[PDB]
Amino acid sequence: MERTFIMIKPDAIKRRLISRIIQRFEEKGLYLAASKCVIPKREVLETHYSHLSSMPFFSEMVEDMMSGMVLAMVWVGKDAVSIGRKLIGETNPQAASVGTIRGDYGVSTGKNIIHGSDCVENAEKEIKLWIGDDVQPVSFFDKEWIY
Amino acid sequence: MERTFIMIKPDAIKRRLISRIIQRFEEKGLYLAASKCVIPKREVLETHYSHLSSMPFFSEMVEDMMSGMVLAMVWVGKDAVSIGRKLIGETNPQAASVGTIRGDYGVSTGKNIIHGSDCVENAEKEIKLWIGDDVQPVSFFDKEWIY
Repeated sequence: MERTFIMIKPDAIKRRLISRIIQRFEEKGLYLAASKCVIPKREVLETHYSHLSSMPFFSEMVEDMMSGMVLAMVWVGKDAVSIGRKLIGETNPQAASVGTIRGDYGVSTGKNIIHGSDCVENAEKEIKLWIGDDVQPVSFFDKEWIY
Repeated sequence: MERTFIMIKPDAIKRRLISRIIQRFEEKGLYLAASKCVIPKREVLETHYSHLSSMPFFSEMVEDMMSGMVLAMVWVGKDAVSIGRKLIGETNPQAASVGTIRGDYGVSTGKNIIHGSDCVENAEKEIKLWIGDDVQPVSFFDKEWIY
């Protein structure tokens, strides 16, 4: 099925939001397929956010993502990308709906808790960038109860 | 600080217990240092359970442990091995105290949710077997409030 790249940002790790974030994805029915703790490298962040290279404060946005360990994941399932974006909420947590990850826990645009892919093309690039080309297939153990 | 190896067994993944399990460790104050999604290989399992190789249930245990993805983790902190053991509870879920992972979620000894290292010696052996030689130092971000 479709897959998406979900990364818990360094400050959300430090706020101990890991279980609360994973609950949203796991209760929605998506399948965890990969997981990795990483201290992000500057070069990898610049590639991840290459579409942002022209924007004001690009350097600061990269620096913020370098301040500590992230939890990088792949979640799989029907409409995974759109589903993840909806669970996460608007870029700016003030605009995100209550009940979303950013709406419930987030305060600023720079520390907005989590990254999720915005489209299938970017998900594939991000997965290969952060995780690798050999993410192994997982069993859709309860597919019949969800679809 | 001390490290322990914590692995969510495949049936617990299928029961969607990931967030509830991580919650116990995260709220207790231990630090996540490594995370990997793995479909276990036979030779790995045969090494890990080498002390059980004469038992009549051995092949079944290996098959069950190969029946899906496991989530393998390292958690770090003062007394992390003993702390993880207590959070998890006794091997037989019917002997485990209510409030433990096994006591709250587990019914049978075979499908007892999770594995955690029994001592520091085994934790080190287990991390090297399942994760690798190079787990990076973790930032103890809220150490002064806990330890």
